[PDB]
Amino acid sequence: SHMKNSVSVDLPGSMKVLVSKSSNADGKYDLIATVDALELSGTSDKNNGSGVLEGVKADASKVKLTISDDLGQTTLEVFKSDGSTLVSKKVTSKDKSSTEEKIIIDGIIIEKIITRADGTRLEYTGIKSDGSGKAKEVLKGYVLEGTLTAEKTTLVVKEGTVTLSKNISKSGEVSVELNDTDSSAATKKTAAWNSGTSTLTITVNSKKTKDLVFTSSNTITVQQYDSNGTSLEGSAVEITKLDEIKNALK
Repeated sequence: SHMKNSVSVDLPGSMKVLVSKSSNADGKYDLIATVDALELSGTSDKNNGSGVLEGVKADASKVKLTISDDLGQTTLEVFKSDGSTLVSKKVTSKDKSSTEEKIIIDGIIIEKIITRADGTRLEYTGIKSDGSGKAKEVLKGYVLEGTLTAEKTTLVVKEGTVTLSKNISKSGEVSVELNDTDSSAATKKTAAWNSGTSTLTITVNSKKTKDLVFTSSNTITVQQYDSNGTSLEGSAVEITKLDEIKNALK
């Protein structure tokens, strides 16, 4: 889009809007944006890019973009040609820590993508009316997979008899658990999670064997204990692939 005597205003996600530099005789600002090759326009009593823009598709469907007063959220709605029956709604919200994109069909959030400031992502797909769905965490070097419920996200790595589960609460808090079906005292893995240090300490045969640290950078490091299980030795090593998580679980 183009507008004479205008300013381009960045919006959450891929979008931008143009706002007039000055208001008209009635004090209203003009707004224009292109979304998916369709030009939308509107007017607003705000000077910053916020307000409502509309357009009409060739097939007669109405498109409406609503930009929140603080420019932190957009809602992109497609309606039937009546202009009021929803077909789809996409809400994108941005702040300093993340951008979240939600797709809502029939009042149900069916997809949610969170892109963190560091570029890693949580991708929730196939979400059902009960809040359950598929989850993927796209990290630096590898992807964890699992499931979503209305309670929490659980990403899972399985290695033989061992299952490592990384849970993410609704507030974004990470906790990790481990279960091993092995019933032998000499070889069964057990673990203790310390929420205060974001560290999972694995024990085998009554000795601590390694710490897995789940860092603020959304990475995992592994470090071994000495052969007595007393103190950490060597250096913590960043995990770069799923096979390295699994190696730690053998």
